[PDB]
This record gives sequence, C-alpha cells and structure tokens, in this order.
Amino acid sequence: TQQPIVTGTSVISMKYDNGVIIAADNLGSYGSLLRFNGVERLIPVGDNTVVGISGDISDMQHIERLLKDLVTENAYDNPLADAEEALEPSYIFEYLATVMYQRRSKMNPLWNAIIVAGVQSNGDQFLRYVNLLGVTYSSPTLATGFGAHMANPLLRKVVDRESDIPKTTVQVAEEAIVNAMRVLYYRDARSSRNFSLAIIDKNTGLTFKKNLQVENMKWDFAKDIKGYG
Amino acid sequence: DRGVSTFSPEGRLFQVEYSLEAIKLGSTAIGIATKEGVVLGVEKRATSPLLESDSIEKIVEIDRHIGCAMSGLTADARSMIEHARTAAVTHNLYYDEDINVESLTQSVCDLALRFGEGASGEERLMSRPFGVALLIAGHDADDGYQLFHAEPSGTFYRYNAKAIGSGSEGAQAELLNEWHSSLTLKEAELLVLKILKQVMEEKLDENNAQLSCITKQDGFKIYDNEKTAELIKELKEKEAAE
Amino acid sequence: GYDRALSIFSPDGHIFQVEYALEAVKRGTCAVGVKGKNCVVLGCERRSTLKLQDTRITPSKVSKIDSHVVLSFSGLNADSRILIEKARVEAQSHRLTLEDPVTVEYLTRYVAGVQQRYTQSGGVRPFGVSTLIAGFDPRDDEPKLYQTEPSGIYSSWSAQTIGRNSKTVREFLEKNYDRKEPPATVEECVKLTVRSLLEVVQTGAKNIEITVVKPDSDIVALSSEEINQYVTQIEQEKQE
Amino acid sequence: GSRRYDSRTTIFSPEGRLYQVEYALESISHAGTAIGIMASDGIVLAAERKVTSTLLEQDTSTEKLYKLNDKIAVAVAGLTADAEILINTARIHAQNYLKTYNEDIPVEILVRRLSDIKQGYTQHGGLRPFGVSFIYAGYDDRYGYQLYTSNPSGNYTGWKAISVGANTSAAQTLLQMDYKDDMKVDDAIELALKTLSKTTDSSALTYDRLEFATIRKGANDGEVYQKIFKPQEIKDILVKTGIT
Amino acid sequence: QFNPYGDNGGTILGIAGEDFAVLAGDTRNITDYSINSRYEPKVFDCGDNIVMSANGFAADGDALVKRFKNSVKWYHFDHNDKKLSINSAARNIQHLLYGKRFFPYYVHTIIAGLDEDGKGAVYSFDPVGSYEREQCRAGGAAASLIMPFLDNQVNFKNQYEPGTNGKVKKPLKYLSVEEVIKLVRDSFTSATERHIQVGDGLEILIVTKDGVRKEFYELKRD
Amino acid sequence: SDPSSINGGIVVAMTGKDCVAIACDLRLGSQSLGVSNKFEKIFHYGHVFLGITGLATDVTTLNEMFRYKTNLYKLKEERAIEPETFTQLVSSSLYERRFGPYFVGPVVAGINSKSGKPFIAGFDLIGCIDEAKDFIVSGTASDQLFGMCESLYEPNLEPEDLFETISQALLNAADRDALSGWGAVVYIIKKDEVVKRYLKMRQD
Amino acid sequence: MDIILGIRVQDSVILASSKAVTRGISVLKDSDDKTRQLSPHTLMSFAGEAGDTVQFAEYIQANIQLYSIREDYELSPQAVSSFVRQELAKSIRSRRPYQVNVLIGGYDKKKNKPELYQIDYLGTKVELPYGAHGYSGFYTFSLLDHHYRPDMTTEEGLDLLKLCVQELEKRMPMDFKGVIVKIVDKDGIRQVDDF
Amino acid sequence: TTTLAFRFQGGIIVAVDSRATAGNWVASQTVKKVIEINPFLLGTMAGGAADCQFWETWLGSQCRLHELREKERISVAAASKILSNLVYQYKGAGLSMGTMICGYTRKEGPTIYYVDSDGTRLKGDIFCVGSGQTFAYGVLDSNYKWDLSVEDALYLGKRSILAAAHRDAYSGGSVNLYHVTEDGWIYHGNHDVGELFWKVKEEEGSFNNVIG
Amino acid sequence: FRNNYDGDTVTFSPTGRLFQVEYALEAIKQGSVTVGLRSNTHAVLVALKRNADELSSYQKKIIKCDEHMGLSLAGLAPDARVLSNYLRQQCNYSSLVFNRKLAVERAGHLLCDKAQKNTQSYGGRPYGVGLLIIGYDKSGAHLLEFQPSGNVTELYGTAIGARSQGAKTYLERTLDTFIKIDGNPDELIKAGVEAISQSLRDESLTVDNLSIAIVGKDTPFTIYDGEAVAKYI
Repeated sequence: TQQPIVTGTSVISMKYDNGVIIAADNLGSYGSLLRFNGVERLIPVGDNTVVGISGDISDMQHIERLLKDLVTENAYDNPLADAEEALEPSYIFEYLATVMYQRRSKMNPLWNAIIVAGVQSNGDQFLRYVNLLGVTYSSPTLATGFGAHMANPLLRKVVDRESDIPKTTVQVAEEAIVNAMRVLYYRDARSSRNFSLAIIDKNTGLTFKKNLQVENMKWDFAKDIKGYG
Repeated sequence: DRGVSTFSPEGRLFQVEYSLEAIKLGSTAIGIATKEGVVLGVEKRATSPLLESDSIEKIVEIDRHIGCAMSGLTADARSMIEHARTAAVTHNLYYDEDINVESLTQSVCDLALRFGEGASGEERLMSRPFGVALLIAGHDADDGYQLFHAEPSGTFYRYNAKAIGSGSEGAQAELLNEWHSSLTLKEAELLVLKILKQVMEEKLDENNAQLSCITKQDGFKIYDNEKTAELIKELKEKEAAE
Repeated sequence: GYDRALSIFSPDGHIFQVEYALEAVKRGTCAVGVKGKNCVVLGCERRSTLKLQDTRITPSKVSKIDSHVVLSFSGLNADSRILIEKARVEAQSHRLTLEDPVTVEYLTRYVAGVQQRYTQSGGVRPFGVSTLIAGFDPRDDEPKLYQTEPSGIYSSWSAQTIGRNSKTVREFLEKNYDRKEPPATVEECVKLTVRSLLEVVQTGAKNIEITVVKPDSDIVALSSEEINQYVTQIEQEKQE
Repeated sequence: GSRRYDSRTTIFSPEGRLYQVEYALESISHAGTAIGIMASDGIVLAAERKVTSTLLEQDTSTEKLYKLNDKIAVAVAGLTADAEILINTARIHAQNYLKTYNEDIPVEILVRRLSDIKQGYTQHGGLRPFGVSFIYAGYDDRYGYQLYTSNPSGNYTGWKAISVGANTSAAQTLLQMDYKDDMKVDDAIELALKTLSKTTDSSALTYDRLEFATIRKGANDGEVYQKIFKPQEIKDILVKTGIT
Repeated sequence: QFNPYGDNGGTILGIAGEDFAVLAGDTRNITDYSINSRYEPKVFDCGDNIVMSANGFAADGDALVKRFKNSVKWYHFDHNDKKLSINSAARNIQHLLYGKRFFPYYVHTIIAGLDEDGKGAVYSFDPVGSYEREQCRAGGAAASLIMPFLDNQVNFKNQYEPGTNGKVKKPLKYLSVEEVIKLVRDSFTSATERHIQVGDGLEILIVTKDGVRKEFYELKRD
Repeated sequence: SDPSSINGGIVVAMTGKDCVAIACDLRLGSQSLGVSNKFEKIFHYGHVFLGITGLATDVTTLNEMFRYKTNLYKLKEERAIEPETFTQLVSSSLYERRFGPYFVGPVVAGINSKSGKPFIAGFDLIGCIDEAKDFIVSGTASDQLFGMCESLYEPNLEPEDLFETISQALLNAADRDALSGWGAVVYIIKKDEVVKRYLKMRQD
Repeated sequence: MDIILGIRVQDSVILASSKAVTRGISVLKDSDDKTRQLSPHTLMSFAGEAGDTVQFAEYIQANIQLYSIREDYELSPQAVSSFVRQELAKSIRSRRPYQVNVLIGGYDKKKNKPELYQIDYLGTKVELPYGAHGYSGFYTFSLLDHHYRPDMTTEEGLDLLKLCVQELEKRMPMDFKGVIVKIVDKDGIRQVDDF
Repeated sequence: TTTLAFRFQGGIIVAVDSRATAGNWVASQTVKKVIEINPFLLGTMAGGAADCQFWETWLGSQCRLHELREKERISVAAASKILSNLVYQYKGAGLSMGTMICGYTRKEGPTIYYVDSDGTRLKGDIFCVGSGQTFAYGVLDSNYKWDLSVEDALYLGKRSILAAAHRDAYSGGSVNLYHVTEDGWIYHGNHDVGELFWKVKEEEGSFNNVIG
Repeated sequence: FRNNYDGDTVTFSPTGRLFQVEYALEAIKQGSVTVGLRSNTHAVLVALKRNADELSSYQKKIIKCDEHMGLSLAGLAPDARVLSNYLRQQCNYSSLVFNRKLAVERAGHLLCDKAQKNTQSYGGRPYGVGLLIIGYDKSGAHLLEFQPSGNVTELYGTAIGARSQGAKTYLERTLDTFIKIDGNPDELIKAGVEAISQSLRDESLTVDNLSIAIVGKDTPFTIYDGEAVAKYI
C-alpha cells in the first residue's frame, strides 16, 4: 500500500488529422497545501512521443528515470537504425503497461496514470492510456483524473467518432484545448494558471510551448450575486 | 582423465563414442514397423537355469499407446523410463490427448543431453552416461504407426526398421533384403523371429525371447508366453516345406 | 562441491568403478538363498567364529526390514547399514500413503533404485553390495526370492548365492535342486540349505546361521542345538 | 586442471578395497594400547598412555578415558584431536535421546549412530577418514554389560574381550589363554595389569603411564557406578599384583 | 486501502451452430459512470479457429489473453504443427486460471471454435478455475438480462405444439447461421435499453470451416 | 484468561541461617477442573534447586531443556553447576526466545557448596535477574504470599525454625487462592542433606 | 463426539471411545474407530479437531512402529507418552497448531503394571488413575472417585464404566450413541462387544 | 447440490443433480457433477467448483501412473488416501472439497470413500453431501436395503435426488445415475428433473400435496 | 593428441592460442554443407539433409525459430537444440515485453554474449555448432554467421560444412548477380541449387535430401520439403 502524498492532477489530449496534442497543468499539490509549483511533467521521449504522467509525484520521478534508460538500451548498436528503429510510441507504451502489471502482482503499485501519445512511422496517430488498475484503452480523445468528468464532454464535441478525424484541423484543435483548460481552472481545486502544451506533429516534430497561462476570464457577473435569500 | 568438457582435435566429445559401444554389448532388440502393426522382439539372455525367466523385463510400457524396448545396461534405463512415463502423462493432464510419439522421443533425448559438469546451481543430475538405446514405438493419428530410435547422443531418427545390440550387423543385412512395404502383421511377426533366430546365442525358444506389438485397437499389448511358443512352432513348418 | 566424475567410461564399453564394485562383493562373506514351495531359507556363514567374541549382541548378517521382508547382504559390512536404513524408511512411508504392507516386488525396485542412483552423482562411490531380498506378498503364500546388483539390476531366482566361492555352491545347486520340483517341506528345504553351506564352511554348526521366513510374518532363527541336530543327521546319512 | 590435484579418497582400488581406509587402520596401531575385558561382575576398561615424559601432570589429565553419560564410557585409540570431535558429537546425541524418551539411550543405539557418522566420511565428499577407534563400555537393563568396538571404516562388532592400538596380535593371544567366563571384578583387574605389563614397550609399567576405570553393578539399591581411579589408587594396586 | 480488482462492464454471448459457432460481445468499455472509449475490441482471434474473450475486469482480461496466445504459440513448435484442438485448448486455460487461484482473475472467459466432428463448441470458465462445455452461455455484466431470452428461442423451452395441452413438447430444429445472426442483433438491441453498460457497438466474430468472418453492427450511441 | 492463569500454582523460596528452603503446592489442572495432585513442580540439578510455575506445557519443556544443558556442563568440568552460573543459564535461554516467550516464572534456590552461602534468585517471562537475599515468590498468588512473607520472615533462622516459618506462609495463602489447593511439598536444604516433608494441607 | 474416558484397574487399562462422528448438520456415521494400535501392548485414543486427529495419529503410529522394527523391542508405555508430548510441544509453536488430546493406555512388561497417561493439546503429560477430556470428562470424574478402589479386577472395572456412560446419556445434550470399549489386559488387546 | 451414493448388492449407484447456482442467479443447469477418474473410479462434484474439478483430474494422473508403475490397478482405499493427504497440505487456504470416490475392486468389494477438506476420510455405506444432505438421507434410509435388485437400486437413486430437488432451492436441473460393476462404471444416462417429477407423481401417487 | 595444452578453456597457451576453440571450429566441417544467400526481398537457406542408412529417414537440418526468423544447423545436433530454444525464448521475450520484432542485428549479439560465458568458466565445453541465421525485418534482409568462437558477421553469402569451398567460390563469381535479383521468388531458389551442386563432390544430388527455406517481404518463414522442392528441382 502506497499513499499518494504529493500529487499533481489532470492531463488532457485529443487526436487531429496530422498528430496529437497533449497538455497538462504543472502543479504539485500536498493536500490543501500547494507545496511545489511549476513541476514539469510533460516528458519527451525521443522527438516523436510525449509521455504525460499523473497522480503521485514521487512515483512519477521513478517513471521519468525508466524512460530515460529505455532509450539508452535501444540506442546501443542499431547504427543504421538509430533513427529508423528508434523507439516507436507503440514500444514505449507496452513496456510501461507490463511494468505496471508486474507491481500490481506484489500489490505495491506505482501509483500513477500514464498517457503515451505519439506518432508512428506510418504517420498513424496514437493515443493510449494506462494506470494503476492495469486497464489499458486507446481512444479518440483522453482525459485523466478529474478531467474525465469535465474535460471529456468538451473534446467530444470536436471528436465524436472516426469520421471526424480528417475533418478536424490543427487550428481548431489548438483552440479547443486551450478553451478546455479554461473550464478545468474554474471547477478543480488542484489546478493552477500555468499549463504546458505539446504538439507532436507528423510533419514538423515536437513543438513544445512552455508556461502558457489561461486567457479571457469571465468574473464580471460575480459582482451582482448578493446574499442567498 | 578426459573431461566431459574436452574436445578430441578431430572435433569429437570422447564420451559419446564410448557410449555407443555399450548399446552393442547389450542384448539383441529388433523392431519392424509396418503399416498394420509394429512388432518388437528382444532376446532375454537368461544367464542360468536357476534364474526365473519372466522376472526380467526389457519390453516396458510407457503409456497405453507408446510401448518401448531397451538395449544396453537395464540399470541406466531405470531413470529414463520413469522420466518418459511422467512426461507422457503430464501432457495427458494438460491437453487431454495422446502425446505425439515424436514429441516423447525429444524429451528423452533432452535428458540424454544431460550429463554435464553441473556448474553453479544448474541442475544436471547425471555426470556421465545413458548408455542404452530405445526403440520407442507408437501409433497416432498424425502419421500412422511410427518408430523412433533414440541414442545416448541426444540424436534420433525415424526408421522403417532397425536392429540393435550384439547381432546388429548381421540383422541389418537381412533386413535390407527382407523389409518391404507390403508386409502384414502376421508376416512381420514371423519375420522378426526368423532374423532374431540367426543372432540368438541359444536355440529359438520363448524362455529366452519376448515378443510384443502395438496395434490400433489394442494399443500396447505384450503377447502371452503361450502364443509365442505357437509362432515358434509354425516358423519351422514353413521352413520345412522348403 | 565434489562432483568429479567417477563414472569415467572405459573405452571398451564399461565403467571402471562398477567392475570394482563387483570385486569388493567377492572379497566378503558368503550367503545362499533357496525357495521351497512354502518357505524361504536364508543361510549365511559367519566368520564371527573366534573364541571370546559374543554373538548375542553382535549383529547377524540377516536383517529384518519389515514384518514379512528379510534382507541378507554380502560385501562391504559398513555399507550394509545404509541400505537397511533406507529400506525401513520406505517400508513405513508406503503404509502411510497407500496403506498395505510392501509387495516384495516393490521393495526390490526400491533398494535397487538406491544403488543405481549412486553411480549418477559424482560426489559418491558405488555401494559395493549385493543383497538377497525375501518375503511373502501381503495376505498370500507366494514365496519370492530376489537378488540385486551394485549395478542396480534385479531379478527373481529359484535359488542364488552371492559372496565368496559362489561358483562352488551354484554348481552344487544345479544338480540338487530341480526347477520343476522344489523341496516339499520346511525340513527338507532346510536340510538342503545346510548341505549347500557345509561344502564351503568345512563342517561345524556353530558357524552357520539359518533363518526361515514363512507366510504370515513368521521370521524365526534356528538355535545351535537345531543346527547341530541337522548337521549330525546329514552326517549319518552321508556316511552310510 | 583441478582433477589432477584431487587425491580421489573415494575411489575403489582394483582390489575393490579402500586404500585410504587401510592407511587409517595403520594410524591406530601407532598409538598407545587399550584393552577391553568383559566380566560378569563389572567391566574393567584399561589402557596405557602413549605419552610418557617426566613432566606430564598425570593427575590433571584424562586423554584415553571419557565419560559419555553416566552409564557409558569410551576408551580412545588414535589422534586425540580427531577423537575429541566425535566424543562431543556422541555426548550431544546421548542427550537428544534423553529429552525425547526420558529413558537412557540403549548401548546398541549409541554405538550404531557413531558408526554411521564414520562411514559417511568415506562414502562421499572426498574427506579424509577419521584416524580413530573406540572401545565402548556400557550398561543397560536389556542385555546387561555390553562391550563393542568400532573402527575407522564405520563397522562395529561386539566382543567378550578385545584390544586396539599397538601389539594387537600380542595382546589377543595373552587374553585367549587367561580369561575364564566367571571372573569377579577384582580378578578382572588383576588380568588387565597382567596383559599390559608384558606388551609395554617401555621397560617398567608405572602408575603414571596407566589409566584405569571401572563400571560396577556392586553399587547397592540396583544402581551402577562409574569411577575413574586417581593416579594415587592405581599405585596401590600396582603393588597388589606385584609389578613393583 | 488498495483494492486490485476493478470492473469494466461489457458483455459476451456464445451461441453454438451445427457447423458454425458465434462469439459476439460489445465494444463498450467503462469504469463507473465515465465512458473511457466507445470502441475497443474485446473478442480477439488466437488463430487456428479459436476465438477467445476474457470479459469482466479489463485489467485481468489482457493478462489472461497474454499467457494464452503464448501457450498457443509454444504447443506448435514441440508437436511440429499438430493443429490445436478446440477441446485441448479448454483444459489448458483451466491450468492458467487455477495457477493463480490464490490471487484470482475476475474474468469470465469463453473460448469457442470447431471441434473435430465439425459441430460448434462453446466453453465457459468459472473465474476461479473449473469449466463446463455449453451450448449457449452469456457472461459479462448484463448476462442476467440476455440469457433467459436465448433459451426460449433456441431450445423452445416451455413451448408446446398448440392444441395438445402440455403433452407434446415443441421439437428442436437446428438453426441456420442466417437465423443466428438475427437472434444476436435482437438480444443486444434490448440489452441496451434496460442496462447502462451495453451500447454503441457490437462485434460478432463468426467461425466456420472457412475461417474467421468479422461483422460490425452499430447500436444506439447512448 | 492469560496462559499463566490456566495452570496456576505458586512457588515460595526463603533463605535462612546457612540453609534455604523452597516450597510449592502440588496442583495441576485447568480453569475450574482439577486433573491431578501428583504433579511436582520442583526439580533439581546437582545440589541446585529449580521451581517453575505457570503454563503447564512450558513447565515440562523447560525442565527437559535445562536437564540437557546441565548434563553437558557436568561432563566437561566434571562437577555440579554452581548456583550462580545456573542463574545465568536460566537468563540466557529465557531471553533468546524473547518473542513467543515461555509463560513461566523460574525460582532458583540453592547453596553454593564451596562457600556455605545461602543463595536465592527470581525470574519472570523474558528474563530479569531479581536478586534478593530475603525471599522470592512467584506464581498466581504472588500478591498474597508477599504479605505473609514480609511480616513473618526475620533474617537468621535455624534450619529447624525455618521449617515452621515457610510452613505458615504457604498454607494460608493457598486456600485463600482459587488456583492452588491440593497438597504441598517443602525442601529444607542444609549443606549436606535434603529433607522432604509433605504438608498436610486442607482440601480445597 | 469427544468423549474418551480412561480407567485403570489392577490388571488393565480400559479406554472407551465415542461410536459417533459428527461433521456438519448431520451425524455422518455412527461407527468409526478413534483409536489406533501402536504396538501389541500399547493402544492410543484421540479426540478433538476435525481432520487433524487422523494425520497426528498415523504420523505417530508409523514413527513408533519404526522403532519397533529397528530394535525389536516394544517401547515402555512410559516411553511412548514422552514421544507424543514432544511432537505436540513442537507443533504449538509452528505455523499449524495441532488441536488433539491423547489418552495412551499400555501394559508395561518391564514393570508388569498397567499404566495410563493423559496428554492435553497444550503439551502436558500426567500419569493418572483415570482421566478425561473436553467438557465431557466432567460428568465422569465424580462417579469415579466415590467407587474407585485401587485393586479392582477387569470385571468390576467394566461394570463401573457402564454406570458412567449411563449418567453421560442422561445429562449431556450431544449424543454419541454408546461406546466401543477396548481392554489392554496383561498381554491382549480385545474389543468387548457389550456396552 | 445433492450427491449421494449407496452401497447395495450389485455394487454402487452414484446419483447427482446438475443445477449449479452462483448467488441468487442460476448459472447453468448442464454441469455434469461426475468426474471420470479412469474407467473404474467415479468421483462427484460438490463443494467449490474449481477446487473440485481440477484436483480430481490430477488424481486421474496418479492413477495412470500408479497403474503403470506396479502393473496392478489402484485400490479404492489407497486412491482416496492420496487425495486426502494432498489437500491436507493446503489446509487453511479456503479450498473446498466434498467428493465421494466410488469403486468396486475384487479385493475389497464395492466401497465408498468420502474425502473432505479438513482431512477427514471416512469409509461407509451411505454418504450424501451438499444442500440436499438431510432430505436425501430421509427418503433413502426408509427404503434402503442391503439386498436389492439392480433395477430397483436404479429406481431408488432417482427418487432420492428427486426428493431433495423438490424442496431445495439449489437442487434441480437434471438427474444422473451411474452403476458401478466390477468391470467399470456404465452410464445409465440423464433424465430431466421436470419430466421425471410428473411420471412419479402420477404413477406412484405421491406428492399429493403438490397442486396439479 | 595431447601434451602441451588441450585441457580446459581456462588454461591459456604460451603460443597465444586457445586450442579448444580451434577444436570446436573443426567440428562444423564434419557435418553436412549449408549455404545461405540473400537478396533485398528474400533470404534463402539451402542445406543438405542426411540419413544414417537407407532405411533410416533424413534429418531435420533447417529449424523455424519464429514467423520471421530461423536458423539452420551444421555440426552438432544436441548443441543446436540448446541454442534454438534460447532464440525462441528471447524472440518471445521481445514480443511480450516490448512488442517489437526481434531485430536480426540484436539477436546475433545476444547469442555471442552467451557463448562467451562457456569459455571463461571452469568446466563447460565451448558450444561446438555453427548456425547460419537468416531473417527479414524492417532493416531488409540479413544473414548471419555464428562461429563457435563467438564472432558474428553479416554477409551477402556464405557456406560452411563439408566441401563448402566448392559452394563459396560459386557465390563470389556471381556476387554481382544475386543482389540484383529482386522480386522473383523462383529465380532466387534456383540460383542457390547451382551454388550447392559444387559442394556435392562424390555425393549425388537427391531431391528429398535437400531442404530449402525462403523468407521474404510478404511470405513468413517457410520450409519447403518433399513435393514442394520437387517443383524447383
């Protein structure tokens, strides 16, 4: 049994026609006490995958180290495939999954959720989910922790089904997530103004915008609420 | 002392060459596999008229459709029969189905490989040997009657017929003439005794011979000592017509 | 730690240590076995002859394994103690798990089993022991006599002899025990077993021990007087 | 490689004999002599040291006589160091039986287990066989007084008398003449000094080259007594058989 | 307190034919009241005309499909492409299940293929260990909504020829593959309307002598 | 109910002038039901004495145990163990079964043979060496005994007058306890001889 | 149920055992021996906990019969009781506890005197003139001490036991359905068939 | 869950139900609660399903491996004392076992042995395990005789499962009979429990009480 | 043949040599010939299958390791059984854990690293068998040479066995031709027959004693035998 102590919470993601957009807040809470701030937890793994991790901070840093070495193992040899056979999304995922399997057998879990999000050497969009439970599922959009009940309905306007992925451009996606973030920053205690956004595009690599803050906030209406009767 | 480890600069593990001698010392074992019934017959080589003939066992049951005859030191074989029995029954718990005949040979051949130095905690529970051959005979849906020849080498081949033991050379040359593809069960049973008579030290009797088959309906079945005495008697009639 | 190979194959198709095993047996004492049709008789000669040497507390060379199994052993006598030990162990763990006393067939395999399994491991020399195993199958009357090798091979016999000068007594037994007609009674068998020993013992009744096992856990030894009586009888008849 | 350096204690000769074991039977016959005598009325356990120097504190030493428990004493022949291992291993085994049956170990049992230990060194594991032989002297209810000896092979036999150590053949023929089956304890004492005074390689048999101990049923209320004599009472019975 | 058993809803339905078999189930994967993914296969092919689905807590369900396809592989090397019998396959899982009986898997597993005779074969496994060969068995969360409809349309159980008043049980008539496709579709249309862990999609795998045929039919998205 | 309170019994041990005396009651039963009045609790090893109270199965197991340890001591030195190195032997074997301790209280009382010296010592569960040179009590009425002893007891008593004293204190406490009541043995131990006297104790 | 009773008279140990074995709601059988012969003059009765009683019987029985092969000498009843107390003592500390009570009744030939031993599950031996176990053993202790004299012969002792059972049938609510009584006389071990 | 077996003249009759419930929900009504351990032993399924099915197949393996090993077929008493001493190892791990191993050999006759999870192993003439352990005793014991025609003995088994099936919740489904002779068990097949009730209600004239 | 050094792999010679390895190298030349050649879309193995006498059947010389990979043995048949297991095992380990096709490059290097352990430690013989591992992945087609020594090298073409040089020479005269063969399955097999006929010197070519294996960009690992190699030949 592990007790979540220093937790950060919420990671959102969706597909569009040419890649994925994953973004998560950066914020390390410790119950009510907000004890650490601006804690990066969008990790690049090569230049065609980001792995976004949520739940317990302590457990996170021990899955930041296992990724880093996973590249050193692959990079050995394969000299005529140091960019051709370099770690696919699909590899990075399975490996994590099956470690998270193995600690749940001893009932001492790495108490987290993981999103693996990247692009194949076919160009196929990729987006999967794994967590403490040992469930996996892939999806047209994806949310973690508290954004399963707020963030998911917003993105499911844009992506409904598999007819809509070629119609959804990357200007539209961009708008959608930022805006999605507005609602999380409102209704979630454990969420701040700082958020890191990553685009993995299948045609231009890893675009990593860091330390955007929320924009256009409605608080004028609030003057006019008075008492409660 | 030679190692088990060492190579002979020809390229050979001295020990394998010495094992394949031990087969030849032991008693004759013929097998003829036809498309209608595998017949195994061995020479017991009762060593005194005091010793009881039928306590000696060199036709051995592995399961109820894989029978097996052994040549060489019967002791070495005690370990390797038991290993084979377990494995065939293990498979019948695990797939509710007859073990392939070929597959069973492989598991025996695997234990045969073992004789190693026994480095670290690794389990090689032998340090030596397995100087015995098997005529592993069986029937399964996949291939008809088969017959397989195991060595102490860890090396096996299928064979339409094979002799082994003391009179192997003589028996081999009569087999390359007599073997055919049209043999019946009743003709093969009489033919085995005729090739076993030539290289038997003593006169062909059932007090130094044991016959067996495996036939589709029966399975394994070793013959009665009364039946065998009758097949001896019928060989000499056909021969005395000639 | 020690596992150095002692079953160095002989290039002539043998194993040096397993020949030597057979040799050490030949050195040691003699013992003869014969099966009537309702008895078994185990006689062995005892070099425990030596004024001022007890026989009450000195252990005889015929051992009790179980109620209705008995063992006799030739070869190294330090070594005998082991195979007794293991067999006793066995005899109880059979009752425990399957019920019913040991079939004489079974116990034969099992003793034989132990001796083979000392040629497999490197850290250990072969037992230079051959044995006679005798008994009567649970709730039956079937005499059985079995003998095993330090090879590990085993076979039933009508009568057998192991130990020193086994060739004299085998050659004696071919003529004088018919394979179709066992000695009829218990006294006629015992007279026949004495007569076999008194070829290599060079008279005396004090030397030889004769134990008889019959069906229904009848393990009995003949005392000095009885031995003498039988010997004397064989003396008058033979003389005449 | 290392196989060359390997002595192969374990292996059989072409005689079928264990050449190692025969060597060990030697190393006993170098060591000082010990004699066993069974009487009906007690057991006299008597052995003459090998050591001899004039600076030996005879009073302080036992080295040839050890008690196992209160009913069972052993006399030692061979290397004393080797022996000391076996002799502690005996003592623990005696006690183990006492905790489990509240009934003192029968003499047959105790001997049989020592004999099993010895054998095991020469079965497997390329150990060197112990260079030791014991005389066992012990009493129970079952068989009465019992005498045994076990040798380094791991094979034991009972006896009505016996000798181990040097001049084994010499000792054995002196006893063959003289022992009658009826002796008291006091006559048995006198036959023991007699057999030791001829064989002794040193010219004089002295009270400080001897160790004597008894096991007598002449202790009343049906109880047995051991006693190892002091070097000052063996002196009083050395003048009794006239050796001085 | 850590609890290492979840639930993920979802339902399978095994109908045996007289030369065909059908293993169908829905594509809806859930956890409490959040829909994770609307579409997510459950019913995986294992080659050799075995199809398996381990429904229940999705986390176990992949682990017991792992070790299964592993063992399907490793049979075929050592028996040199002896084809793996639908029947033998049964007795195999039963060891994998039992092997973790002191840490269970919460899945209710069904394998299905043709047997030697050419008849359909449905098996279904107790999650603890044992199993029984069936003719039809639902499992999964809305099992108790689908089963009792199938036993009235396949076995004509409690129906009689009319006019004979209880004396003549209606006769068994073996169902065409065309008929059994329609049956499934009706069952999983109704399951949606009265249970909140069925919907979105249904996946049928049909296995015959030919091979594996796939068929996807939509359901209501709610 | 604790394990010690199943099988009960008391043990009292009191020094004199160049003498010592140990005593207990003969009860051995469980809860209400009495089994036997034959059970003895006082053992000895040489010229040292050992009493033990409490859990009946641990009673006989520590007796077989100490007998084996002080056998193996007497063979090596070839003399009786002194009371003070017996004290020590007791301490170590309690304390190395620290977890799952033996539910007892050992009372040791003897005369160190060489010095003439009166000697007592007490114990409890995992092994604290209670030195005393007045008296020790243990067992399941250890509050009750304590009183009587402290008022009666005077330092220096003749081996004959000691016997009166320990007599009184045992009798009156046992029938004011539930778990003691049948019989009573007193060992008066002078430097050369051991008197056994069974008390007439009124039936419980 | 649980009723094993013992009375030693001048020339015998008489052990009596419950005919019935209840597991579950029903009485599964009304005949099942709750005794195993160890030796020719040593007899052991056991009662207690479902299923342990058997394994702890035949484990003793083999072991004690092993000794008798090895040494050709039937152990004292005095000895026998020790071996069992040792096995119990050891088993309480372990991972499995062994709930089993034993009465061992045997005929010493060394002493030529019957002896009875009573062992409780804890691991305390006590030799007795008579003894019992369970809550059941209560009803019997008080008839016995009235009418026991230390001289009775086998026939006076057998009638006394009949009174005891006769009481036990009145007052206890668990049935058991009579007893099998077994007698270890000077040599023999015979089952009397009467009540 | 009614399993009963009684010794009689010609050998043993086994009889079982086949309704195996999981909760209130009735899982399946086809569950054959016999386990053919080889062609001369029959072993029932009562108690926890997994622990029972699996472990008597494993017993099946020691039978085909005692049988080769001595060439003498396993005694019925000896088979049982295997199985018992295996589950004794795991005692206190929630495995759940109630089987009767039934056989008839020519050295022991028809003999039932009843192996149980505590380690209790009883020989006896009648056993009946499971939900219908008391109803089944009752009907059976009036009408039970050590002397009986084999035919009558088959009809005594039907009626015993019948009785438990009517009153009990979890017994129902179908009935099964087997008849052990020396030569082996022969199957006397499966009768539906809903057709069987109505023959015996009318034909005999019992169950008045029941409406209809 | 002794004196000097011929004991364990531990003892190391003043010559610079390790004898046991060299002995092990002689072992392969005892067995039957195998060739291996590739092009960019197909890698073929041809090996000669053999039989003890003419009642005896042939022997399996080509081993399918997986559905994209396989080896063929030359020399010791017990040794080949140990190492074929371990490449089953390891290519399974990379589909379970990482879901990646075990790359031919990697699979060579791992085998090398296992061989080394047998020659450093006291006891254990060197493995004395030679494996030609063909296989196809996303890096195209590979052929590897396992020497007993431990060395792996990638080649276009090789042979090792009895009278191999007859096949090795043919493969070099035509090096220019067979890499340019792409897409014709038939044309590749048939070049490889005419490469193995040179080795058959004093040996007649049977069609049922030849074992042939193609793997490519659309076909899995497939062994041809019996009727199927009687098409080509």
